[PDB]
Amino acid sequence: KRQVASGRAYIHASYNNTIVTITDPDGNPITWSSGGVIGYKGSRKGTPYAAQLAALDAAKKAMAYGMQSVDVIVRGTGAGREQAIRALQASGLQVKSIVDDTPVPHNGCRPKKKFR
Amino acid sequence: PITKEEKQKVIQEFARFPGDTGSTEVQVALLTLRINRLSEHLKVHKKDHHSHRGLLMMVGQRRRLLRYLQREDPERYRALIEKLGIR
Amino acid sequence: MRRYEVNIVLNPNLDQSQLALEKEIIQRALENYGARVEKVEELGLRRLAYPIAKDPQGYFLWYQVEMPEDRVNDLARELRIRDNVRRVMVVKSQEPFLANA
Amino acid sequence: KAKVKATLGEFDLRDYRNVEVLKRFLSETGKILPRRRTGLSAKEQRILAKTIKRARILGLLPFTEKLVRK
RNA sequence: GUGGGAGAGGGUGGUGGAAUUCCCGGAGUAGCGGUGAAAUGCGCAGAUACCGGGAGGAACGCCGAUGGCGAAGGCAGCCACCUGGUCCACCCGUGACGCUGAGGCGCGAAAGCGUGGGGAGCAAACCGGAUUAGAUACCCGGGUAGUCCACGCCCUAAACGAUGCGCGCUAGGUCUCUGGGUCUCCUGGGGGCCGAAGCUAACGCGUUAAGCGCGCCGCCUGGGGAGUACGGCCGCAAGGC
Ligand SMILES: [Mg+2]
Ligand SMILES: [Mg+2]
Ligand SMILES: [Mg+2]
Ligand SMILES: [Mg+2]
Ligand SMILES: [Mg+2]
Ligand SMILES: [Mg+2]
Ligand SMILES: [Mg+2]
Ligand SMILES: [Mg+2]
Ligand SMILES: [Mg+2]
Ligand SMILES: [Mg+2]
Ligand SMILES: [Mg+2]
Ligand SMILES: [Mg+2]
Ligand SMILES: [Mg+2]
Ligand SMILES: [Mg+2]
Ligand SMILES: [Mg+2]
Ligand SMILES: [Mg+2]
Ligand SMILES: [Mg+2]
Ligand SMILES: [Mg+2]
Ligand SMILES: [Mg+2]
Ligand SMILES: [Mg+2]
Ligand SMILES: [Mg+2]
Ligand SMILES: [Mg+2]
Ligand SMILES: [Mg+2]
Ligand SMILES: [Mg+2]
Ligand SMILES: [Mg+2]
Ligand SMILES: [Mg+2]
Ligand SMILES: [Mg+2]
Ligand SMILES: [Mg+2]
Ligand SMILES: [Mg+2]
Ligand SMILES: [Mg+2]
Ligand SMILES: [Mg+2]
Ligand SMILES: [Mg+2]
Ligand SMILES: [Mg+2]
Ligand SMILES: [Mg+2]
Ligand SMILES: [Mg+2]
Ligand SMILES: [Mg+2]
Ligand SMILES: [Mg+2]
Ligand SMILES: [Mg+2]
Ligand SMILES: [Mg+2]
Ligand SMILES: [Mg+2]
Ligand SMILES: [Mg+2]
Ligand SMILES: [Mg+2]
Ligand SMILES: [Mg+2]
Ligand SMILES: [Mg+2]
Repeated sequence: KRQVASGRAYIHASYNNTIVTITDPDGNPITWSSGGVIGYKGSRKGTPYAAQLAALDAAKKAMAYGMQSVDVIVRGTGAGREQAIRALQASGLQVKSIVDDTPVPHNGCRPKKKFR
Repeated sequence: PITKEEKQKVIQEFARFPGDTGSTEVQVALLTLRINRLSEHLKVHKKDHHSHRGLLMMVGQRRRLLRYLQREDPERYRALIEKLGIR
Repeated sequence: MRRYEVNIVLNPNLDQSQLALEKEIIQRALENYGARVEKVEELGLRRLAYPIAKDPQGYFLWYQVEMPEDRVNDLARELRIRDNVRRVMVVKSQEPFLANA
Repeated sequence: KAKVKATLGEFDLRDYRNVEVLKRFLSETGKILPRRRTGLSAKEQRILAKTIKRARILGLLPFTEKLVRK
């Protein structure tokens, strides 16, 4: 229903949860997945395993659209963001490249008390 | 700022003999120039306090030289006062 | 009058008439603000490091000038008024500090 | 891997318009390199910073870049 | 005086990028968020994640230091202007013009007050959620004053080096910032660490004295009662001395 076959895979991973989004080369989404997308509910969504399964889900749903190769963009520091990488590699999607994009402020905003 | 020619013309003006740079007359004069400028810059920039401390200090220095000069040679004092427009 | 360097970055998509017009209006700016010109280095198209006004590139001019003190700020203002001038940076001149010498 | 200063000619540390040189004081990311890497001195480094920043304003140099691999 | 410096010292104006929030558009479903685990909360009126565009406020990553400047409070993107202090070299000028300083006057973090603005994030009070003997509390979701700007008050603090200012004298070693020099190094000014003599109840201090001395100012005189009461002065008030 699209026929992309090469594109971008964003892995957004926080300590609480890991979410994956697969998109077309100009950035528009195709599919997505996350800890909650598969079974898990609570803290269980932050485990490396959930990341694995979410990466894998996203890749299955991608290879339905016809996705072959993908450039990876990683954002955040969280349990098994590297597991989402490792999963997303052996998924069968050939990975073109990997980049760590984690956004960082030049010190704009006061953070929450738990962050100081 | 106070450029070199500006400053020189003042030293020329107030020097006792040629070549005199550091006499009491010239110190007071130079000081006075600095003070005036500073006061102009504190007429606006009313919130620049640190500069103002600087002013208090210069003002004080001047008063010291004046008190001295007046102590030693009252004539030169009245002269300097009249010329500068102080007190 | 002190020594300054005026850096002007403007939009790369200009043709002849346009470029010459912005440039001549800049000339007029400096003439009006009492800024004598010494050196002029026009480097033109360069690929910027980050997009400026959604443009991937920029067109560069570098003037060296001597102009009065209080007039610099206002000069910069009347430079930036131009819609096609993307960035202006006016910088007090400095002697060439070297290194590894 | 030795210092940046170590391999370079005599170069204006004050020239914000020269990218071919200043680029070498930035990491993979946009970041200005620590003294340990730059091989500069206190005063030197201190000048290089200002110079770089001026350049970045002019868009000749990155405020930040994106890390490859990792 | 002349000639050189280094610097987040101060004031004014302008400008730059990252990020957060919100608004607009696309693409895209079933959740996101959050915790020890959870729930409140937000999501089918399409959220979260992703791309483009806009608006706004606040704060300046790397550089950055065990660094620098300031009398102190304190000062950190970049640019210009206005301005304070200070270090060095030359040995040029004046000729004791010095030190200190009760009172006075000025400055003085944060919070707080008044009148206007501004308001993104944070967040006293407050409203909710789970913990769980119990919630006024530590954890979670919201959230007002406030935080920001102008002007005018307030005058406190672990305002700390818990060490008043100035001058002279008394081993060195080492790291460092910043000048000068004939730049194995020496010489001057800062910042640190070890240590001579000495000091100290001890801990420690030791050319950045807590050593040896002189000058001047401030202050102390067992605990509790009490920084309370009374009085006075200041303040719009809080409250301060
Ligand atoms: Mg979770
Ligand atoms: Mg494969
Ligand atoms: Mg909140
Ligand atoms: Mg001088
Ligand atoms: Mg400053
Ligand atoms: Mg400023
Ligand atoms: Mg949308
Ligand atoms: Mg639900
Ligand atoms: Mg609901
Ligand atoms: Mg945006
Ligand atoms: Mg708004
Ligand atoms: Mg740091
Ligand atoms: Mg320090
Ligand atoms: Mg302090
Ligand atoms: Mg100055
Ligand atoms: Mg002599
Ligand atoms: Mg004589
Ligand atoms: Mg008394
Ligand atoms: Mg007093
Ligand atoms: Mg106050
Ligand atoms: Mg306040
Ligand atoms: Mg109140
Ligand atoms: Mg108020
Ligand atoms: Mg108000
Ligand atoms: Mg409870
Ligand atoms: Mg809260
Ligand atoms: Mg302290
Ligand atoms: Mg004493
Ligand atoms: Mg030492
Ligand atoms: Mg030295
Ligand atoms: Mg040297
Ligand atoms: Mg020393
Ligand atoms: Mg010791
Ligand atoms: Mg002993
Ligand atoms: Mg003793
Ligand atoms: Mg002993
Ligand atoms: Mg001992
Ligand atoms: Mg002493
Ligand atoms: Mg003692
Ligand atoms: Mg008693
Ligand atoms: Mg009290
Ligand atoms: Mg009373
Ligand atoms: Mg009254
Ligand atoms: Mg009280």
